[PDB]
Amino acid sequence: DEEALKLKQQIEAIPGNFKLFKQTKAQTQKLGAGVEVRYIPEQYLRNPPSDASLEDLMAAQAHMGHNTSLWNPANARYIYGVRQGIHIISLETTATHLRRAARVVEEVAYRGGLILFVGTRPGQRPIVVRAAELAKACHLFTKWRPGTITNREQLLGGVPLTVVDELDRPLSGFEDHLHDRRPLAPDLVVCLNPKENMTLLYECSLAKIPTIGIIDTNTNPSWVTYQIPANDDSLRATALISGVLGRAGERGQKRRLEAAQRGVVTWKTPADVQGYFELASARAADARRR
Amino acid sequence: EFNIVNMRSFLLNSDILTKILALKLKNRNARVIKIMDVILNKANLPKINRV
Amino acid sequence: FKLHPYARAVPVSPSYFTRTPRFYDNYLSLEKLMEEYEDLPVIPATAVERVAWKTLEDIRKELGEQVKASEFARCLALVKRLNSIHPDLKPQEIKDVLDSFRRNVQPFTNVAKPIPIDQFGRACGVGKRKASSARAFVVEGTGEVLVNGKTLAEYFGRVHDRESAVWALRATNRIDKYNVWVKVEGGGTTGQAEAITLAIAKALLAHEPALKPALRRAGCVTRDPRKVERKKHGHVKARKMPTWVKR
Amino acid sequence: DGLDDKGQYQELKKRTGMSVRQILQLKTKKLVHRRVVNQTRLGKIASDSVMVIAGNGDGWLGLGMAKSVEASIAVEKATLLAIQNMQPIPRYENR
Amino acid sequence: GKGRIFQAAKVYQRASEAAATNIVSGLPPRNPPLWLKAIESIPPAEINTR
RNA sequence: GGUUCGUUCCAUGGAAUUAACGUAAACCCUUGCUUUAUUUGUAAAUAUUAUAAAGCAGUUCACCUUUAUAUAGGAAAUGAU
Ligand SMILES: [Mg+2]
Ligand SMILES: [Mg+2]
Ligand SMILES: [Mg+2]
Ligand SMILES: [Mg+2]
Ligand SMILES: [Mg+2]
Repeated sequence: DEEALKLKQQIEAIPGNFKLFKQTKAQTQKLGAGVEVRYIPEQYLRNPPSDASLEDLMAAQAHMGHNTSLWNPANARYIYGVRQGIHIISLETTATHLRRAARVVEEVAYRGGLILFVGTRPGQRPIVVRAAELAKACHLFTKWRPGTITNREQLLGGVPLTVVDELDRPLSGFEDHLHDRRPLAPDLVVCLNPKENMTLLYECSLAKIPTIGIIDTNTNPSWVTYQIPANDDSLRATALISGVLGRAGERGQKRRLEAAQRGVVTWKTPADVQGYFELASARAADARRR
Repeated sequence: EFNIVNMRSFLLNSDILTKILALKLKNRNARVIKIMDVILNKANLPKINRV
Repeated sequence: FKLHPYARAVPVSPSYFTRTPRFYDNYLSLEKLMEEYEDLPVIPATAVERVAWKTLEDIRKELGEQVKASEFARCLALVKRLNSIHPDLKPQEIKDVLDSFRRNVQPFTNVAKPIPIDQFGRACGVGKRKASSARAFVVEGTGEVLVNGKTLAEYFGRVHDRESAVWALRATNRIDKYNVWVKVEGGGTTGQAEAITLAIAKALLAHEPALKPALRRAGCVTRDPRKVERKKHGHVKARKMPTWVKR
Repeated sequence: DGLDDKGQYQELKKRTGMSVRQILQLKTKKLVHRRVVNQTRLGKIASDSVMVIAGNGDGWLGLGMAKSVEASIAVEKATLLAIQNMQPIPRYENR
Repeated sequence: GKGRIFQAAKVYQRASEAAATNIVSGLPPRNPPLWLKAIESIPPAEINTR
């Protein structure tokens, strides 16, 4: 029966072997020579770049367009040429449209806006969740429920909210307001696949919300407000684009918080909350009277 | 012996509810469809989680 | 003491616009623990003690969300993966978060009482068939069977019913080793015979419990639940209906 | 102030964000009133389709359309649906 | 003509006009969306031009 | 597009999210077991028919097979029950 017990003392050795193995991995490793590691698959998440250069965009396959036949002729202003039977998106057009978008994400985050990073694809969940953390925004990595903006009253009815202030800390006293208030809507939607989910973008146009999308060679550029011509089918290009936009929001949220500690609010109270103010004093006016 | 139970609202009993609505509808000028909405609007239901 | 001049509504959870906010918040947490604690060793699947994880219905209720079956299946794999970590090396956070997925349900226990044996060695079995209720007292004997104080041939005028009554002893080849004293009530001839079959079987199993597999294949352990249907209004009988006239 | 105890303007009070006394100061009018019919397995179903315009009188106008089996429920739908669809209409010299 | 009309390239123009005046005449307009001043000086680029 | 006794369940749709009735569930009788009660019912009795209050139980487990890996199904006197 020892043949069945010889797996236990082996399990009792895993902690010892692991500890000794990890220690051994620190001494001998890196002895031979220094490696010039200039690319890691998970580098756009651990430390995304502040800006994207022509080399970063080309290395991430951001210039690979769709087949020449499967193209929207309207979006031919960004195509550089044809090669390998596909349309090549101009690297300089992508960098310019990307920096311009990074400026929109920063300003919207600097003015206390609610951003929504949307990437709905098999492997786009870690990318979108990471960018939302940096920018302190909301993420969406699943199918967009039609009507979450135009019919928010029903869909987002029971989801809880909170009232914050200059330094983004809760304010006690708006409990009654958080039950009659209607749900929120994003102030800026950053879609990473506008071709797939057109129901979300149309609602934003109907609801007067600015949008940013990665327009591929076959996507209609008239669906978003700020286009980023690039390859959306490459999971490596999506991570770079979203990474740059994530850093933008982070840089914007910092300035907003740095300006609040000096008593300089970069935004005025929203219209809905503002209305609940004058009504609050109106109720208090009766107390002074009676 | 009598055990009269005083009701706070008239919606907690079907007998009292159908009689009130019947007296309201006895008038020739009674707006039938409108008197029913006034009653339902007075019926408060507790919030619930559908799931 | 009034409201703050500057204020704005902000969502509590980052997955505010998702299908199931509360679920993804818990799912993303596992993904966060699966990236930093992935370097720890693992235990073979055959050495990890079994655990009864929660089902899709249990999660749908506590979270109040309509979680998708597929999205939950991929989330359960994480729990199974994080569970294979070595216990000693397993951190404290993974332990607690893994305890919220355990299904602490206990099914009801309904164990039948064993048929005892009298001081004189007579075990009492009970059988019923469609009206009847037999009570067979089986003892070691020479094979004498008495039903209601009468011999098997004096009570059952049909040899088919006699064999069915003692079929339990016949299939096991023990007619010449037990004395049966039966007492039946209600039912007809065959109904009483089939009831005596189940009675002797239960009584016989009190003496030799190892005969159940044989009585199983002989058909003396199953309680036939068939019962006379009732008559229904509009019908002549249970199912038969009166003549339907088209014209 | 007891003006709206039917609960009809409550939802509209959130979208538009203005008092109920102000919602009644708008110029509403039922322009069109059609009597549409749909043939189903259970016979005809006759509905009323009503279009209502809501206007502030100083450069805001909205158009709402709805229908229902009752002519009254259809007018209330378009009224609320027209007050929330208001848009600023440019006008030369406000005339 | 089956496709829907996307007015995403005019959200600022449309949204800004809706905030110039208040529905209730005689009162000051309420505060606009928090994004109106963020993209104030970042107009879209010309699209759909071969 | 599959699946299910079933608009049942899963997946999916460039539009959906939900409510009521029916459906379903539950209820009555019946089947097995447990506990309580022993007369006007039961030969005796250390309690086993009957009587009737409450509770549990199923397709549950095992085996075989299994699509898109998401939802599962088959086998029917010789696995358990
Ligand atoms: Mg593509
Ligand atoms: Mg009969
Ligand atoms: Mg559907
Ligand atoms: Mg007696
Ligand atoms: Mg009994």
